[PDB]
Formats: sequence, structure tokens, C-alpha cells
Amino acid sequence: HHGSDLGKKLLEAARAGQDDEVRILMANGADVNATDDYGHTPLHLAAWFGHLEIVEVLLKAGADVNAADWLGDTPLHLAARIGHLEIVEVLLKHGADVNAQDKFGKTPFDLAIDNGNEDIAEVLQKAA
Amino acid sequence: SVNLEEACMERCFPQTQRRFRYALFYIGFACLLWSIYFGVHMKSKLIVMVAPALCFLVVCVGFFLFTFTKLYARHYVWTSLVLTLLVFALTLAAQFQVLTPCLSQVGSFSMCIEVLFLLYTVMHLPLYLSLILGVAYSVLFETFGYHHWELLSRALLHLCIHAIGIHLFIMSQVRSRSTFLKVGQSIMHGKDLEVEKALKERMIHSVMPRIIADDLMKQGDEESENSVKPFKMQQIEEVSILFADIVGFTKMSANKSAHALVGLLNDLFGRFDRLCEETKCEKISTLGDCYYCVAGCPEPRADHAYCCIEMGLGMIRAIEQFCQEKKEMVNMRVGVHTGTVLCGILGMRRFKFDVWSNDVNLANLMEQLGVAGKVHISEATAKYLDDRYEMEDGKVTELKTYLIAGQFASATFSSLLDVLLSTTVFLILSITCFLRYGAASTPPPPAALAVFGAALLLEILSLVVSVRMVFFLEDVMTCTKRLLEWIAGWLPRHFIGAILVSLPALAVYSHVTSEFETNIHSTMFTGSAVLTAVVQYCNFCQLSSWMRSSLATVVGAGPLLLLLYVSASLIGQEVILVFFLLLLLVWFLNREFEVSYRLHYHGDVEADLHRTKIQSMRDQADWLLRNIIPYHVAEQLKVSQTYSKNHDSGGVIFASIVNFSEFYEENYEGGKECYRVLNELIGDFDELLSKPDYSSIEKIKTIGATYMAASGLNATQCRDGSHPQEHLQILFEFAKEMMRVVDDFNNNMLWFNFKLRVGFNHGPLTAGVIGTTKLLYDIWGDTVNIASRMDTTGVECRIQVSEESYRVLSKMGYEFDYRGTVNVKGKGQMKTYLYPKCTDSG
Repeated sequence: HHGSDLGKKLLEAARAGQDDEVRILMANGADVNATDDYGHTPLHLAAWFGHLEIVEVLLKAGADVNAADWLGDTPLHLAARIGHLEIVEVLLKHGADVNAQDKFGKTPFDLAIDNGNEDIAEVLQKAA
Repeated sequence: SVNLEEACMERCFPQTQRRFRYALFYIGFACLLWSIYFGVHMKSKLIVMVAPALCFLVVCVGFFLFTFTKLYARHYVWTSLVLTLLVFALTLAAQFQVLTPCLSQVGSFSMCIEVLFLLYTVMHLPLYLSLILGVAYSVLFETFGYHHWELLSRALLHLCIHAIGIHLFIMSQVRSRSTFLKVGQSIMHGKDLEVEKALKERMIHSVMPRIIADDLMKQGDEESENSVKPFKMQQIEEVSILFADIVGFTKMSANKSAHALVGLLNDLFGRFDRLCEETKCEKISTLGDCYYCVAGCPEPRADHAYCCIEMGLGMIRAIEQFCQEKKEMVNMRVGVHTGTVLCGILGMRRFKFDVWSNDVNLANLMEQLGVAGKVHISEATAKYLDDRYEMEDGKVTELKTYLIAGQFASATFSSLLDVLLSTTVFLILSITCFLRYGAASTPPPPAALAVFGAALLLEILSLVVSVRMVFFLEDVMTCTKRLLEWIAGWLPRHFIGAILVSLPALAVYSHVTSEFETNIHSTMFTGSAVLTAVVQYCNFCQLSSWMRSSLATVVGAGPLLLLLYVSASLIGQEVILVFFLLLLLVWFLNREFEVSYRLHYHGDVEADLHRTKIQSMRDQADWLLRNIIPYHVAEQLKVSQTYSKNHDSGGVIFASIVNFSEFYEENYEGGKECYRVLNELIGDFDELLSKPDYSSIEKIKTIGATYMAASGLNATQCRDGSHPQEHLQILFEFAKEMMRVVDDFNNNMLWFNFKLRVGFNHGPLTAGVIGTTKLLYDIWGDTVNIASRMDTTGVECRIQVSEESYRVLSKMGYEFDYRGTVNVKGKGQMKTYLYPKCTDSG
């Protein structure tokens, strides 16, 4: 970008969950789909930390729905391997993909079974 | 520079002989057209001239057919001397028989100028010598033109024509030197660059097997071979994982010459390479008292296990034939095990080709459970033993295993030089043109002083242009320089120079506008001077050829075909002949010289090409060296056959990724990208290694996912300015820092914190180098396997430390918590500590 630190601080905000700082950086026009060195997106840092309110303020900022990390895993794969159903729902409403897979060859659905997160594995049985 | 600048002329010969051949031809044509002139138009009243003409013709063609002879290849100097003296005499004699009133002095002067040239350009005569001959000829001819102004006017014409003579000389001489020299350097680079290719290929293939380096030496994906100033990993099934450790190594390595064991070991391993090449198996690495190859990795072989096992058996014969040779009876345990393995490369520093799987550690274990002399094979191996050997259900004497016992001259220097030339000679030319004035005291004609001033202006400003593009004094402003010179490119130079060397012809034309022909001395004179000026059109050679020469023709001669229309009568005919032939000269002479400059520019392009190409290959291959071997030690095989050395204190640390083995789960096909992540951190480690505060640290290699480090070894120069015991301190500091590094790394790794267990020892060691026609570095001694067992039995996130290293670092000040005194193989109990203090709740 052109001074993509407003996006870097955006990444740290989406990760640690700095609520008002999100609003501030999006007021600062921060790079909504800025990524780290490892391809992670604010959705990646969010699902890791479970700030669903911040997930939604980022959706106000407007990042991607099916972005994957440099490790090919989307935050759908993350949340499958996490267990926060309520955070999963907002992306199915945002139109996530059901039949895709990460660079590891399994549909993110089975990643719920990775932790046995049947809460979200159920949600992924509904759509196709 | 004598013996060399002999071969120089010995190489530049055939062009010189070509020039001689053409000059001969031209002399022929000139004397002959003189003859037909004298035999038809005028001078039908004597043979005193024409028989000399034809005799000169025939002696010339005699030289001409001569030039192919063998007792001339070293005598072109003396041959030219002969010919030039001959033509000297010819011209002067065909001159003296004048000054009665029917052969003009201008014709004599054409002869003078032209022979003076073909003395300068083509003769290839020594500078001093061609010079003295030029001036002697000059003065003598002008005297034989004598038998208070006009005389010295003609003398000045001689002077200027000698000027352009010598300048033209030294220019052509240094040019055909420089091109020779650059072609010399170019061929040096040809051979030197093939050589560096060979060396770089050697080193590369001594770090990766055949197929992979063959694959990556075509650089089909140009972005991968940028780490060589990245790579791909592949998983292969049905492999043969052979091992070996020197049984009782410490004992058979109790006391050696720090070189003896080195050498004999080199011997054994060269043997084992000689074995694998026959079994077509890929040797892989050597861990100290160990060694191991693999098989079936690049090409899974139908009988990969067979080549492997029979190769091992051959190693048994090799080891016994050396034990009963140098009288040291230590064979080696052998563990063989099949299965699947993902191979590839990791790291960017000291990185090497390697392999990873459970099967890897499995074969190592089956080695540890292997009996000295025989192999503890697996059932995964036995699945196609085809029962052709000594199969025995070898089990631990304490799963599905068996025991088998067998059976100058810069193209901008030329600019200032030849513009100096044009300006000074135009100067003295117009000096003459004025010097005609003894009858009209103040110089009347207006166009004269007009063009004189105009030329003075242009020449002096352009000369200053050049002197400041050369010596860069910056009188007034500097940014303006980069702006205006910028214009003077390939074409603007064209036209500035066109005007710049045209101006002396116009100089001489300024004085002629008057009616003068009534005096025929003035016409004779101005004819002489215009032919001088037209000869000045040879100098500016960094310009075009056809253009500059056609400008010569037109704007030197055309106006004399114009004063052909002042009708001073048939002197017109003699002048059109002399200019016809003189112009023939200037044409072919000039085009030849532009060939010379063209070729010199080319032969500097190409030498620069190979210059940067050798620099590319040199940085590449030398840095590849520093990839494999450190520099200080890099001297000793560059200069000798081998190297070895003892260090009595060097810290060694392993570091593995234990919880990788879990997050290894191969739900992803191949697990490759997990190893990509490992490699990520390995890089992040090399990133450390390149730090100068990390100077004394040396990664030794990367085994599995481990990390071998050492220190206190390179910097032998004990200066007053340090405390030698520092190396362990900065070492362990680096250790703690990379420990923080894996943490930082894990802040990024999704929902996984990869933890590392680290061991330690310090003390004596042996540095050594193994491969020849290959290369490998390594260390031995107590300390290596000591710390190896340490981190083999360490607890993660807590730096295990050897007791005496614990002591030296405690007396350095570092905080440690006791771990336990656990038995050490071959050593007994040993007090272990951990560095992390209250890192956990316990």
C-alpha cells in the first residue's frame, strides 16, 4: 500500500479487540483488507480472539468473506477449528463458501470435527 | 609489456596487410592516372616521366604479389620502409624537373599530401620514425619546390598536414591496441567463467543430489533460484532408510592426531560414496560418529531396499577391510527401515537437502537396536525380502524386527582530442589565408573576417563544452550540465560536428570570393589550401562515415567545380583529376577508420558483458561456499587438500520442534506446508545468524527439524580487546533470543504454540571437513554427542545445561534452577539445570 501501517495497526486492533480503536482507524480510513506477512486477514485475527462485535465493526469496514491466510486457511477454517457458532453465522450470512477447502485439501467443515466442534459442524451441514 | 605487445602485432597482422594491399593498389591507380594524363592530354613531348611511371607501377605490383610470402610475416616493417623510401624518391624526382616558367606545383602537392598520408596511416611505422621521415620529406620537397610570404605559407600547409598526420596516427594506434587488449580480457572471461560454472556446479551438487540440482540448474521458475544470491519439497513413499554409527566411537577416537581420525574417516566415507554410486543410492548426511544414506527417494526403486541392504553389507566388508588394515576394530550398528518420507530443503543458511518422517526416527531407533556388524531390519522391510539371505527374527534382547548378518582513448576522450585537432589546424590554416595579405595592408574582404569570427565563436564554445564534459570544473552551474549535454546525443552530435569540421573549408573560401584568377599564383595557392582543408575532413572519426565523407566531397570540391565556371583554364582539368583521386583516398581511408572505431566500441561492449557475467558467477559461487563452509577455514582446502583443527571449548545446542510431531498430523496431503512453516522459523533463525552481534555463532546443520549451533571457533585472533570466555555468553543469549523468536512466531501460527526443547554442552571438539569432489563440514569430540544426548533428554522451554557449563555461566551471573542428575550414556550421572527461572508456576 502507501504507508500500510494504518492497516497494520488495524490488524492488531482486529486481533486484540480494541473496540473504539477500530472505529478510530476506520475513521482514519485504515486499510480494511490489509494483511500480515503470513497472509492473515482481520477476520483471521478476529476469529482467533473471538471479538464478534469487532468482526461486525470490521464488516462495517468491509473486509473479505473468503480470504485465506498464506497458509490457505480461511477464517471459516479457523472458526471451524475454534468453536464460536455465533461468529460463524455472520459469515454464512455474508455468503461464505461451503464446498471449498484450504491448501490442506479438506473442506473447512471437517475442521470443526478437528476439535469436534459439532456446534459449527452442524451449521455447515445446513448449507451446501 | 614487451612479450605481450609482441603478440599484439602478431594478431593485428592481417588487417595491416590488407591496408598495405589497398595502399599499394591506390599508389598504382594514382601513378597510372598520372601516366595516362601525361600520355594523352599534355606532356606528349617527353618520356622522362612516363617510363618512371610504369616502372613504379610494376615494382608496386611486384610488392603486391609479394605480400603473400612467408619470409615477410615478420618483415612488414622493413617492407614498408623500402616501399616508402622508393615512393619518396619517385615523387621528389618527378618534381624537381620544374620551375622554368609545365607541371603545376599543386599537382606536386597532391603527391606530397597523399604520400604523406599513406606514410602515416597504413605503413604501421614507429611514431618517432614515421615522424622524422615525414618532416624530412616535407622540408626536402618544399626545397625542391624552391628550384617572402608564399614560401612560408606552403611550409605552414605542411605543418598542419603533419598535425593531422600524427593525430590520426596515435588515434589509430591506440584504437587497435585497446581492441586487442579488450579481446584478450574477453577470452580470459570466457575461460574463467566456464571455470566458475564448473566450481559452482561442484558445490551445488555437493549439497543436493543429482535430479534436484539438475532440475534447478535450468531455472525454469526464475524466482526460485534467487535464494542462491526459492525451493520445492516432495513426499515419496517406499524408501530405504539406512543408518550407521561408529560403535564405541569415543573409544576408537580416544587419542588421535586431530587429523588421523579425520583422514581415515574421509577414507571410509569416500569408500561409502564409491559404494552408493554402484548401488545408485543417495547418500545424505553424516552425524559425527554416524553416517547415513537413503534410497528410493528421487526414484522409488523396485529393489530400493535391496540396493540399500546389500550396500550396507558391502560397507561391512569395507569396515572390516579397514579394521584389519589400520588396526582399529570398530564396525558399525545398522538400522534399516522403510515407509514414506517427505524430502525437500529447509533454511537459507547452511541449508541442505534433507528428509523427514516418522520412518526417519524409526530407522534411527532400529539402528540403536541394531547389533554391531548386522542389521536390525523391519517387517516393513521384510515385506519383500524375498527370503534370499540370512533372515533371523532379531528382537530386543530386553516390534516386527529381524537381524540380518547378510548371506586512454575513451570514446569521450577522442572527442576533446580531435576537436582540439580541428580547431588548431583550422586556426593555422586561416593564419595562412590571411598571410596572403602583403598587397592589401589592412585585410579588405568582409566575408573573410565575418566567417573568421563566426568560426572562432563556435569553436571556442564547443571546445569549452568538451573540456568541461571531461575535466568537470563547474564554472557556473551544474544542473544545467545534466540538462544540455543530454541533448548532445547520437544525432545532435552529428550536426554540431558536421558544422564544426566543415568550417575550415569555408574559412579558405572566405578569401577566394574576390576575383583572383588573374593572378594564377593565387589560384594555385587557394587550390592547395582547399585540398588541405578537404584533407582535414578525416579527423572527426567518432561521427558517421558516409555522411562526413560526402560532406567532404561536396563542400570541399563542389565549389571548385564551381570556380570551374570562371572561364585558370585547364589547370581546371588537372585539379579535377587531383581531387577525384584525393577524394577516392579520403573515402576509403575514412571508411576503414570508421570500421576501426565501430569494432572498438563493440569490443568494449562485449568485454563489459563478460565482466558483469563473471561478477555474477563469482558472487554466486563464493557465497555458495560461505553457505557450505565458513570462510576462515575456507582457506585450507582452497590452498591445500584438507583441513582440521581442535577447539577445547565450544558451546553446542540443539533445538527441535517437539509439538510439531503432533501438529505433524497428516490430514493435509503431504504435510508439506507445515514444513513450510518450520522453514519459516528456520529462516527467522538465519535472520539472526546474519546479525553481527551474532558473529561468533555458526549453524552446523539442520537435522530433521533440529538446529545444531556452535561458537568459539572462527575468531582465532586473540586480541587484547576481549575476554575469551565471552563466546558462550553471547551464545546462550542468542539462544534465549531465538526462544523468544519461536514465541513471536507462534503469536502468528493459528491456534498452535510450537515449543522447543534445547540441550547444551561446551568443551573440547574437533573441527573437520570431509568431502572432496564433494564437501561436508562437521564437528566431533565429547561435546557433540554429550549435548546431543542432553537435548535428546531435555524439557522444553527450559534450557538444559551441562554441569560445568552451568558453572561457568553461573559465574557469568545467569540464573538457573536445578533439574536433576540423570544418567548419561557411557558417562553416568550428570547434574543438569534449566535456565528459565519461575517461567512456569513450578
